[PDB]
Amino acid sequence: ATLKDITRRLKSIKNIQKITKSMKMVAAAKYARAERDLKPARVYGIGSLALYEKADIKVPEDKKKHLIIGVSSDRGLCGAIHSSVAKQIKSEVANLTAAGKEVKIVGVG
Amino acid sequence: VAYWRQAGLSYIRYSQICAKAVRDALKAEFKANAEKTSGSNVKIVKVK
Amino acid sequence: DPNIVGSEHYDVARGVQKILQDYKSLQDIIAILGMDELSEEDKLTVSRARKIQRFLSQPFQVAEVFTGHLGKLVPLKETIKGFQQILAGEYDHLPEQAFYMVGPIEEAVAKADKLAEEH
Amino acid sequence: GQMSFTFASPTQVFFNGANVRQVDVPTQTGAFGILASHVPTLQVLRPGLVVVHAEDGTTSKYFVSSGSVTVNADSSVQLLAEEAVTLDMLDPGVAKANLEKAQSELLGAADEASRAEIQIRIEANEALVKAL
Amino acid sequence: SSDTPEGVRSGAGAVRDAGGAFGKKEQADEERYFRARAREQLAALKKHHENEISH
Amino acid sequence: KQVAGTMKLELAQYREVAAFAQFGSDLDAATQQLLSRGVRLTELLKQGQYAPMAIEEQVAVIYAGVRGYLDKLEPSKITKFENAFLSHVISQHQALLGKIRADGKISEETDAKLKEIVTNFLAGFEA
Repeated sequence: ATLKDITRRLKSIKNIQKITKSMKMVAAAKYARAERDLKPARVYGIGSLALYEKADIKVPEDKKKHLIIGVSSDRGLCGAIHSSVAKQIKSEVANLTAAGKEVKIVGVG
Repeated sequence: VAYWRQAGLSYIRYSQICAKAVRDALKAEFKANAEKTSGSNVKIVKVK
Repeated sequence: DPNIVGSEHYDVARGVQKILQDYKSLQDIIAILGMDELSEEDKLTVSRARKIQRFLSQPFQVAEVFTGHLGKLVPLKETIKGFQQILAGEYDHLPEQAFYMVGPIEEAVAKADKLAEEH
Repeated sequence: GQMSFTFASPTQVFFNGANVRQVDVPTQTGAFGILASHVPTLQVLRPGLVVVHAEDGTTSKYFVSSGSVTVNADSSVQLLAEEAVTLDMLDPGVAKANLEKAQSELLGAADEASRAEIQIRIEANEALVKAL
Repeated sequence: SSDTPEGVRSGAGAVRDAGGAFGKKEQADEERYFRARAREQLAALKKHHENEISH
Repeated sequence: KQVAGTMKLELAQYREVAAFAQFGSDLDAATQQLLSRGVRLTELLKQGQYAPMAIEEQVAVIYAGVRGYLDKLEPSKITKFENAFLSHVISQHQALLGKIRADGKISEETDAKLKEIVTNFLAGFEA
């Protein structure tokens, strides 16, 4: 804890304070567009859900094969988005592969 | 059943072409809306 | 000074120093965003700047007992010509390990062929 | 009567959730009018127009690239569309030369998959030239 | 204490000047990128050299 | 005093948005403007060693940047345009670089005459 060591450490976190405050202003605009586009495509997934209300279809007893699909981005620094999906996926293939069905997953991203 | 059947093609292959065949027929004022779709973003890498 | 060393020596050495100070403003972004978040222009900067940084290194003759390499002695007319081309883009298609510890720029393509033959 | 005419696209939502009278559906096995207690059928679409009929003076004109119907058990038809394009943004001059182009390339197909595909291309290009 | 010339400020490229655990997280991140472009480029060399002779 | 009161203010607004410029294209058109105008005025203020300028000549160069007659150009073409704008106005307009060195203040009869020099040079430059 000398005078040089305190300065170079303090100078570093003054850089990291700028970069993350710019990076919030970049991602404040990307969310502000990606809030706009979703409400048109909200009524697109209205139609495919409305198919299953009037005709109530279920997976009856057992299948020979199966799929699991999980979406994400390729980018990090988002908190708990990617591990809120992978840990959901391992919570079902353990629940499956005991009723005998074969599972094969595909991960987009 | 039609001629695309018994030939090796499907409906998603049918939908990619008659989208582009419409989207290339536009005037040269709304060309960027054909670039609004731009399906050539996702890539494919195989395990083997 | 553009009146003693000439106005070609001067325009080169004020673009080597300008691309190395452009590097350090990107190194604070890489430490948070990572390398595969940058745009395609800023990726071109880091690759040339690491090519220039490795090309500034040179094996001295008195490092023939320390490193085991062989020594160089580059003339001035080749020094200006070699650095002029890395800034232009005429060696954008090589690996960085060619440029480490060579002399003239013609030895830095005779290494990128030996690396590709022994692959 | 009591029919929520849903119709949209991924870009911009068209006539949505509104009580509209009669819809034209361009479909392989022809076009069929939707008349107020129409029998539920999940058929997908071919290229063509949708001329949709309302009480607001006169009908509108659109153009669906490749759509799908899901008319349900009650009086609720939902129409979808990848490209529900408007007609007036189309250029006739480049559009004609495509039709003679692909028929000139019919016998350059040494396989059997693409030979159906050029038959798809002229059918999509014949779909617009009767329309325009 | 930054809105004054008397109050101290920072330079450009000081994160890797300290030597912490962000200066290491960045010195290694650059080698995990520019080692794998070094064999996309390396593989293409045999073909590129041939191509020069061709044209 | 007349031109630097618009210049010192606008090179001060560039300093607050000077962090956004490194990784930015998804910003507002106003913030993308301050990154534009502020980097032309920085290119004007470059100056070679042992070349002092007369005062009313600097009022010519700074009048081009801060008024709007440099936004449609490329930033490595700013430090060429200034040198080509000066040699045209020394020789072919020497009578108007002594009407500021005597009067002192830019009247409107000179504020309307430099508009017909910069725009009638910005056309026949890019060649």
